[PDB]
Amino acid sequence: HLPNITILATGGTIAGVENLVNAVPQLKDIANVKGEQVVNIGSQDMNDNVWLTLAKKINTDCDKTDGFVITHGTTTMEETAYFLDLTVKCDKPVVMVGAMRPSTSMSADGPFNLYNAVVTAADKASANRGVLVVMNDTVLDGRDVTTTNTTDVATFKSVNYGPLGYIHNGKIDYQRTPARKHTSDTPFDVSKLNELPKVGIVYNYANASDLPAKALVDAGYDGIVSAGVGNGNLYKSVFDTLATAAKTGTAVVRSSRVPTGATTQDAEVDDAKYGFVASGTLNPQKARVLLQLALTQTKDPQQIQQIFNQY
Amino acid sequence: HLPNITILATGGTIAGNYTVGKVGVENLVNAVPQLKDIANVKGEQVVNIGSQDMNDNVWLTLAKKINTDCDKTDGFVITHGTTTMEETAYFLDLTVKCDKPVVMVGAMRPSTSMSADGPFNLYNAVVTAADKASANRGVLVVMNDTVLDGRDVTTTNTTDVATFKSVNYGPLGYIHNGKIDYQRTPARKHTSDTPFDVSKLNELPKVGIVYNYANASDLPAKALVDAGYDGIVSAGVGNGNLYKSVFDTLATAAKTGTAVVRSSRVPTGATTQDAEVDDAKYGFVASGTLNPQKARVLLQLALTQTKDPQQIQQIFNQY
Amino acid sequence: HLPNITILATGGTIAGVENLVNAVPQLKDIANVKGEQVVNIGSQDMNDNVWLTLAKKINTDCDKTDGFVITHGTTTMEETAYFLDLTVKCDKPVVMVGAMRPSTSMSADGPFNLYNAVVTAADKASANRGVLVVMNDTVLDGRDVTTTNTTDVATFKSVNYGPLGYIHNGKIDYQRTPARKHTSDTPFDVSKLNELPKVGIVYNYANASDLPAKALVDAGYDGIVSAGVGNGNLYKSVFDTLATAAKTGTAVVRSSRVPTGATTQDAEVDDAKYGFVASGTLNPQKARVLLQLALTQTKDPQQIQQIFNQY
Amino acid sequence: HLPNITILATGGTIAGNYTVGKVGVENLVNAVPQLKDIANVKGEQVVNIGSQDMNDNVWLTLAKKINTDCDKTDGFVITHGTTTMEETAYFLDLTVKCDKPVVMVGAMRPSTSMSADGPFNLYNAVVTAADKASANRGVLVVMNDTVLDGRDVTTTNTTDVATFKSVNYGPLGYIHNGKIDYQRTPARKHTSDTPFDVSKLNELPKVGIVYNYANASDLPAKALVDAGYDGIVSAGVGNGNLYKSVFDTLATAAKTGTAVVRSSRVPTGATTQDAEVDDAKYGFVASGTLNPQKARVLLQLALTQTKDPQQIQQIFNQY
Repeated sequence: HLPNITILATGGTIAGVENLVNAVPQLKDIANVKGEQVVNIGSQDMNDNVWLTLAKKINTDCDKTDGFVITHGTTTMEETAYFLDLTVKCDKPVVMVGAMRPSTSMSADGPFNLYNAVVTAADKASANRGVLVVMNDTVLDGRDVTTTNTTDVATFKSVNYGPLGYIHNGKIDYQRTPARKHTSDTPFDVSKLNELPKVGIVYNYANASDLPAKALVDAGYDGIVSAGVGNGNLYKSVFDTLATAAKTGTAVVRSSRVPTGATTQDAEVDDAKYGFVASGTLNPQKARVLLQLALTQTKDPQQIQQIFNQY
Repeated sequence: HLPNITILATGGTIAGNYTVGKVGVENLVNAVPQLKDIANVKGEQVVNIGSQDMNDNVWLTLAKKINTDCDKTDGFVITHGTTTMEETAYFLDLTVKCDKPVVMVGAMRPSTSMSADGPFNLYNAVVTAADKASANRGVLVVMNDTVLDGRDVTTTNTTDVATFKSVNYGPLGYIHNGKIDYQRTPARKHTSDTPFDVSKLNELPKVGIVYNYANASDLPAKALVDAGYDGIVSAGVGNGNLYKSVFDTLATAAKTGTAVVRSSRVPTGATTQDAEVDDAKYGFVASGTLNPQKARVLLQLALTQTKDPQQIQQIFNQY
Repeated sequence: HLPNITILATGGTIAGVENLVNAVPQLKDIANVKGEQVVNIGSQDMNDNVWLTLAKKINTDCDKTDGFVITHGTTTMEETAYFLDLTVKCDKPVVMVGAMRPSTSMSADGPFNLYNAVVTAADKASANRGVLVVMNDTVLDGRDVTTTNTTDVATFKSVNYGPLGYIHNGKIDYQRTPARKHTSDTPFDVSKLNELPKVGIVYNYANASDLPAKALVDAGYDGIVSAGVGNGNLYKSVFDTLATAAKTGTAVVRSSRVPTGATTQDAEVDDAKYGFVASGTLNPQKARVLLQLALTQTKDPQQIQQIFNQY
Repeated sequence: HLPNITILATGGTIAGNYTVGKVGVENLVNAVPQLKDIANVKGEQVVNIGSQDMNDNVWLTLAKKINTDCDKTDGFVITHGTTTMEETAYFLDLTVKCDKPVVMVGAMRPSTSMSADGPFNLYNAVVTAADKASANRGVLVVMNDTVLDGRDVTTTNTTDVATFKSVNYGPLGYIHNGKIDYQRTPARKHTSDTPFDVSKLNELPKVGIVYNYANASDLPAKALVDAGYDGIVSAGVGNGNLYKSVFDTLATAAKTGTAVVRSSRVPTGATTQDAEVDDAKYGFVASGTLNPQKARVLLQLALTQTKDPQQIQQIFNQY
């Protein structure tokens, strides 16, 4: 008997969604595959609406299948994978997958990527590891996974703590598992939410303008993430505006433009004095995901920093 | 006789039996006696700010200083914080007309901490500035025993002493026992080969940076447009793509004469011309391998020469 | 009250062994530190004798202390760390540490490395993770840890599955733990052994000579590890000699000269037909360590391959 | 008109509506029709062996072939297995006298497998060989959309399609939409700049490779010495250090005229001269950034010109 695997498509086909078993016939060797098109967007236009639709669809469909494969554009797959990692309560494998080359282009990466994603979704050993991304023969956790290169087929890496397992000949040797709390160990429950808190991201650099930061504060954003320089440091005029945000009802999280390493609490900036949160290893777009969800439960920066310290 | 090397300091000491004085750079030199073995060192404290508050006016003061003092010394080392070094290095790479080595240096640990990186990093920067073979390679960054070109160099890790790398095209050479095996030189045009001359400039064109992500707000890109910014750099997703509403604001801006450069939040690889975005229809410029903060430096300088998007693209193709 | 930490020195001082608390006085803030010089060799001369002396000394001294820090030259620290990972039955932190710069050289890395190693040995959270290496603000597992660069202070990486935790301001955020069985979950017991099986390593390349391989076979080695090309492939004349070794009493393990990735069982070479074992992610010098210990229990290649599949 | 490019095949097809013939390289070309868009392609099957059984005689046949046929074509692509490509590429880098592009290519997946890398890799190798800007950069490796110099290129991962990298000095350029932005060229002397001429050679000097590790046996290094090998490369620990008993055998050998090169099992960085080992006392040569298999290629060729350890070191300093 082979596992039942639901492929949820968010966009264009990566090898329509009901044809994938004929476009990649090897799938019939490993699974009984059923396809649903949940939405159809370019990944560069991903949004909160699509996030909620997916977490609700997986949590509702958990009983109907043995595992999920989500097909998704590469540009924001790291964002969607972490949102799902925190909001999904289904304990069955959820595996995200995309393609750095078009399906019609030479040596297209989609077919094998889809095959390997199905392998991962079918593997008993894949349960209880949080939401996964499978790209380039590798199983990565939805928390640390990011894109490292604009075009490379091998772009997706877990740049801080590394991959969970490598896939060879339809087999996974898992050697690691994310200790950070995920899926049904989080208190984030989006079953009844139809919007998320307003969180924007502002960039730091030499002679940075406070205008982006002031635009979000004047819009009344619930949250702002700073893509800091070095260990989450802030250009003076940005630092001034955020200091104002934090004492007037905008949660402020210090992340980093630097691609690897933690932004560490009270090391470069007096977080306690300013009412700021340090993102740790969460890059600015991941720290947005968790800020949004922290803001569904609390606006107390000491409670948001504890959230940033276990999820 | 030993070469004459100037240290130009922009902030704190990265290193440090001697009396501490009021001048940071004078304590620095006493903190690293072995410098006497390789150079006649002279320090000047140009400014004293944290690198997280680096700005246009420090960039103008340094380029002008290096250009003015070129005949006075055999080389320059600049002590600089790590957070924005990659931006200042590229600025100086495009605007220095001196063909003597200009080497930037910093440290990821405090000078007081255990196993402070600053003292050795400074020694290796002076080694580099003293090497006749360092000349005509552009402005350089020397960190963790490695020579990095100012164009491609970036910080990869928030705390690692080894964070500085040329993430696309790799290092120029490695330093062992005070000697450099140079195997590489940047092909993009730099220093006396660029048309950018900052010698009479008081100020630089205004260029802001917007981030793209899921559900991105247009409000940062609108704020820059309403302030009438000369240029905006987009930190795009994947190969420079933009969120729909950010796209919409920047498409309108380009139409009314804002210069728009697509860069990427992705830490390696080119944002390539007309690939994910018809740059020709919109009047956008692709940044190449330049990261958002690096593309800002080139866009500011491009805008001193031209406001035409097609000439700006050819600039982003040559420098 | 502060933890009791035993520093075992194998060689020259990295900041004599009883002075380290005065050379790095910050240690008195985190631990009560006692030093023993177990042996004094250059790490390039490391050997089986020194291995057994250490595992016996730690297993015997486990009751007398809260944790161990071993000071060791960088050239073979990856070898000693895995030997100890497999042979130590003490459940208290054992942390290996060295220095890529001399203690007397400018910006010497030893002091902080020693401090951070003591931090790791003192951390409750460090128990039960196997034998650790702490280099360059990073906690790495003794299985995957290797040197990547001849001179860099940041050389030590876990190149396949990544680090366990990063150390900031005397604090570890552990986010990973090796799933491979270690310490008291292995059957390797060296308490009564005074030598180990004879295992040598032979290199593959274009026009490789069979002479190295034939020298080990004629010496009657218990084991040979091949540093294969690509996915553990063998130059014809090497392949011929090893095929002969395996059917006449020499266990043969296929590793790789390639610095990352597994040598995978029966993918490039018919392991079952030749009586060979595939090393997986174990590089040639690590696969030697585990072959030596597998050979203390069995000479059946199917039993050695199962050993290579869980340790 | 399109450039004329020769494919020289050494084994299996890396790619593959057509009739399959007995000649691998003829099936290869039919398997990648889009080649017609960029080149007039002509294939020759030079040899047919697995790359794990690469040898001196294939290296001699290829260099001689490229050198002989240089006037007949605009460029060369060599199809080669991945396991030893890095060795053949460097051999050809030192012995090709043709200054037209020579591009090596392979594939990490089977041509039959899903998402086979071979077809696109071959297209990108032909693109590279067809680019006038590829010339005078040495023998090249093109894999996963990247141009790598034959000196520094190596395989980093047993299975990854992205395994090939220039791990010390980085890539020469990246390929996007059939176009290469070259930002780098190898400074070490290659091709028509080396003194190695293989045109009359029937065979190469015998050079073996010994591994170092804890408790290393001397028996491999003794076997090579007793066979009277012209040279031995040591895969040292850290910065080329040797286990005591391996040291002992190689010290004795060097004394009786065996050439001894210290390389390292460590996958990046230089093995540096008189640093961890007094090379002057022992008559040893430091390999630099060359890995053991790369140092063997240069040592074999060094030994066609000289057996003096000091001249061999200067060769390891220049090529």
